[PDB]
Amino acid sequence: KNIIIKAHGQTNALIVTAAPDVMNDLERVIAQLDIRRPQVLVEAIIAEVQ
Amino acid sequence: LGSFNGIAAGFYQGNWAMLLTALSSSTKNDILATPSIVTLDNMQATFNVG
Repeated sequence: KNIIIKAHGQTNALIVTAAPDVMNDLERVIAQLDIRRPQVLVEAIIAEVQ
Repeated sequence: LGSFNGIAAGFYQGNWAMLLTALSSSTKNDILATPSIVTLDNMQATFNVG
């Protein structure tokens, strides 16, 4: 019928009670959607004279 | 005079006069703040003093 995705939030895990045959189209996409992310350090400087 | 700070030296020889004026002032300030806490992952804890 449809794909019903439910997310827990209290263990930070999600379910998939949807098609029992093409779930592979979900494992691939979540695997491409869970990835460590790099972070950047920003510093700015200003100066003047009067 | 109620507010003055520093030194000044009185001199008089006949018609003239002169007043020297100087002072040095400095100020230093420090702080430090180390709070610590425990909680579970998903639920937020908050903390404050003051």
